Amino acid sequence: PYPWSNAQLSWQRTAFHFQPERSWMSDPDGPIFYKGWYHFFYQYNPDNPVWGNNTWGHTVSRDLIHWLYLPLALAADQWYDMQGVFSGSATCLPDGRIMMLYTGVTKEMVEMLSLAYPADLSDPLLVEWVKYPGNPILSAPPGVSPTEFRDASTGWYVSNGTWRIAIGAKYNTTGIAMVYETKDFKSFKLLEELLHAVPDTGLWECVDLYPVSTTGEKGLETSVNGPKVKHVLKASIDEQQRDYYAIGTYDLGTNKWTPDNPEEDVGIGLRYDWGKYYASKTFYDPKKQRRVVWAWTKELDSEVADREKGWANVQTIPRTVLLDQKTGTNVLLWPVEEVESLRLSSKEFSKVKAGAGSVVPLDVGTATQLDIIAEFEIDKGYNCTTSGGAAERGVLGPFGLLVSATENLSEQTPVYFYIAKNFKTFFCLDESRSSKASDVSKQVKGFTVPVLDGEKFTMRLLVDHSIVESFAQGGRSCITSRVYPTEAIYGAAKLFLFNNATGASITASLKIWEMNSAFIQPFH
Ligand SMILES: *[C@@H]1O[C@H](CO)[C@@H](O[C@@H]2O[C@H](CO)[C@@H](O[C@@H]3O[C@H](CO[C@H]4O[C@H](CO)[C@@H](O)[C@H](O)[C@@H]4O)[C@@H](O)[C@H](O[C@H]4O[C@H](CO)[C@@H](O)[C@H](O)[C@@H]4O)[C@@H]3O[C@H]3OC[C@@H](O)[C@H](O)[C@H]3O)[C@H](O)[C@H]2NC(C)=O)[C@H](O[C@@H]2O[C@@H](C)[C@@H](O)[C@@H](O)[C@@H]2O)[C@H]1NC(C)=O
Ligand SMILES: *[C@@H]1O[C@H](CO)[C@@H](O[C@@H]2O[C@H](CO)[C@@H](O[C@@H]3O[C@H](CO)[C@@H](O)[C@H](O)[C@@H]3O)[C@H](O)[C@H]2NC(C)=O)[C@H](O)[C@H]1NC(C)=O
Ligand SMILES: *[C@@H]1O[C@H](CO)[C@@H](O[C@@H]2O[C@H](CO)[C@@H](O)[C@H](O)[C@H]2NC(C)=O)[C@H](O[C@@H]2O[C@@H](C)[C@@H](O)[C@@H](O)[C@@H]2O)[C@H]1NC(C)=O
Ligand SMILES: *[C@@H]1O[C@H](CO)[C@@H](O)[C@H](O)[C@H]1NC(C)=O
Repeated sequence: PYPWSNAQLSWQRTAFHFQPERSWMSDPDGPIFYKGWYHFFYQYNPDNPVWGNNTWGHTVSRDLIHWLYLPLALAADQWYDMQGVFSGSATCLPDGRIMMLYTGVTKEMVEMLSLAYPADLSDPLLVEWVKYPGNPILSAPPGVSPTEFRDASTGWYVSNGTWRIAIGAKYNTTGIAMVYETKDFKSFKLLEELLHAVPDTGLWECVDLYPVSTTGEKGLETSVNGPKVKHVLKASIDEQQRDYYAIGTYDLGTNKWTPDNPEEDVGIGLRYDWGKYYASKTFYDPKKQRRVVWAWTKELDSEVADREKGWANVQTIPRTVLLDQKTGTNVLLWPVEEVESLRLSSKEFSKVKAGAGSVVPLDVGTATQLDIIAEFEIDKGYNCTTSGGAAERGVLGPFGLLVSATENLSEQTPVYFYIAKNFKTFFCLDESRSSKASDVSKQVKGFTVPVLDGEKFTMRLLVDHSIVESFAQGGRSCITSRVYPTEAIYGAAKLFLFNNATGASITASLKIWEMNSAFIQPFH
């Protein structure tokens, strides 16, 4: 139990990621774009920096970045949601109406579906929310447990005024996704056929079904379907606290989603992010024609420090979701372009040489608020999780960057590539020496990343105090993590380029931006 100072704890607050003024925040809830405003709702405990006397926090921004706090959107104030207003999604109807589906928990721990909608659709800010007088509207079916019946998705249109929503659950140890049909979002009929099911995954939380284009570079509206449209099916795997997705096709007639690769099905294949990243929700952004993904990153320190500091958990910068059209077998995740508006000044390091077993210092000034773009070339079974991280020297790795580092490397957070003997490229983040405090996460996170012919090794790092976001090969693989240095804070936080391979020297080019605050504040 490390004795944290006031200065160490205050440093942990992020400059440009979304978080409330104080207390606990988790799952993203019904994000929409409405009348010039980006709306974001979130799980919020008003009382303490722990999960959770669940209510829905509400915030708005013009550009998915400069957020403004609003009054609380939904409270635990009715018998059917007294134990919490759990997660949920918004469906926009063609007549301008917004239907917000959320899970309500009774004091008996029973979870039921309920409807909320704007009190006043003429208000762009959508401050006041009303609960549908006929709540609750849906309880668990026979197969599914009534204490584990949660997380309705955004609806997609079928015909004759019929919409479908997806609710994930389980049969025994089989993760499943049920589909309900509705015409008014007040009554639901359970379909006989499941959307999909995968053995040995456990409970599926926050399921998400959405179209991706196979030719365009735009996002698609959720109801879009056709011959050149693929569907991503995504579930949060509760037993793991990790998000998984797969690429396949969805048929409106059969109501079936089928994976393009069954060995990489939902829960047993790819992740959006290989670090701390959970309960991700997407929405369609009609202004820039994008699909944007939201997700929260839990604290990786002790609960004692959370209580001492007064708050817990951040949202990652929202990312775009596109199909990787170069591989055809993964998605590209990339921070929204508006994050670039935070860039202040840049410093370039052109063709820097790093020999085997070397550490090259990168003078950038302050290194706690950064956007780093780096390309790497090599001149002239492994597994990140079970590896020794940056200390495990191989012939062609590890090499890359050290962020959140002290002058003498007493604390360090490597983000690195490791090439292993066919050639597998690994992209990992090493938490093992991030902090001198023993009561934090000391894990090595990561996975393989595809590198195609001609491509350099590229990583983008978003550094923002106690959160690091990393992106390999344009976002084919991402790693989000939390760091809690005891010494590498304020002026003492430094940045290095390293190469710990035994038989390879690397050459790198970096552009490093200093990042401004997002100035997150209460709405005027
Ligand atoms: C690279 O190495 C890492 C580490 O070795 C691999 O990840 C590990 O993968 C194993 C399974 O291969 C996971 O084991 C499972 O552990 C669960 C409990 O986990 C708890 O304890 C952890 C401590 O180790 C802790 O970190 C967690 O927070 C958690 O509290 C078990 O419940 C689970 O059993 C149940 O599920 C299985 C099948 O899903 C089923 O049989 C039953 O329903 C069980 O109830 C499972 O236990 C297994 O391991 C022990 C064996 O004796 C059993 O037979 C197995 O069932 C492990 O959690 C995981 N560790 C991580 C991610 O840190 C990694 O594998 C890949 O990633 C994981 C997530 C998985 O998706 C694999 O399919 C991937 O291959 C390695 N990468 C590779 C091989 O590419
Ligand atoms: C490049 O790889 C080398 C070789 O592994 C790294 O040096 C090694 O660093 C590790 C971890 O710091 C040292 O291991 C020991 O870990 C325990 C923790 O349980 C610690 O208490 C011990 O004091 C010890 O540090 C190891 O001594 C050290 N080995 C050598 C030969 O120097 C090096 O740090 C890597 N470069 C990086 C990460 O930039
Ligand atoms: C989860 O596993 C259960 C236990 O293995 C399944 O029930 C078993 O089903 C067998 C063959 O269908 C049957 O001979 C066993 O008697 C029965 N065992 C028990 C303890 O009930 C169960 O399958 C469901 O329930 C049974 C009773 C049938 O109605 C099946 O058609 C059901 O699929 C599995 N549960 C689920 C929700 O799939
Ligand atoms: C919920 O609220 C009560 C009273 O407002 C509080 O005492 C309790 O500990 C809270 N639960 C939390 C913070 O998890």
